[PDB]
Amino acid sequence: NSYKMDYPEMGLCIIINNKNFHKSTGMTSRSGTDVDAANLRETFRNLKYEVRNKNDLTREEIVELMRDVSKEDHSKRSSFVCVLLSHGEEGIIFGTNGPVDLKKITNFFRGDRCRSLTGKPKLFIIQACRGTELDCGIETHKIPVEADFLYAYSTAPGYYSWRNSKDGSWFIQSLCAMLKQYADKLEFMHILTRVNRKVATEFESFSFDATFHAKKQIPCIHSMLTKELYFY
Amino acid sequence: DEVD
Repeated sequence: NSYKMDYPEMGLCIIINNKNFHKSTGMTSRSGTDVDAANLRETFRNLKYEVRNKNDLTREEIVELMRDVSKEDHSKRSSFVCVLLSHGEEGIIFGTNGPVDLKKITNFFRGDRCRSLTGKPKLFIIQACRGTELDCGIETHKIPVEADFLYAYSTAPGYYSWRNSKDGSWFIQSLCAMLKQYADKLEFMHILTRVNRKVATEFESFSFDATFHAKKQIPCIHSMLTKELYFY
Repeated sequence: DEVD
């Protein structure tokens, strides 16, 4: 039915918080991202994850961190969580100096490549753009090596993802709120569905630029999990 | 509101 979550440790929560980018890249500063990083740290600490925050990592440091983490002994840990806060494009998240393929990052944790996490949920939470589209909205015994991954993307494929410079990103704000409210009673997919509704219904952009004004967002869950996940 |  459900994943075993009563190992002595819930597991690691790796938070990569990229705010400032090398001038040569031409990428903008991500105001509000520190609000996300603090919110996530508290939220996951409260769920008994061992949280590690890293700020402003190059593309090389990102890859090296994830490799190092995949090489740890996770035998006593129930699960693994990685949160990525950066610029992105479809399939890609940005280090401070350039892009990294998301598949490169997640592949370190494949069932054949990280044995101490085989059969355990590996959760990737991604706040980053997936392209440049804008949503105008509408008035209303072996196991597969790719098994047991969940990718929780902030936005639909092809689309921008929205971040408030004061309040933090729409997705991370909502994710943390729903985890706080529901982690003690809902299964993870149902929590994420509540996140989808919150983002989709409660948020709409405001801009003096007509092209960017009155826009909407829907997060996108990719589940390759084989069991239900309860945090309690 | 800003985009990533």
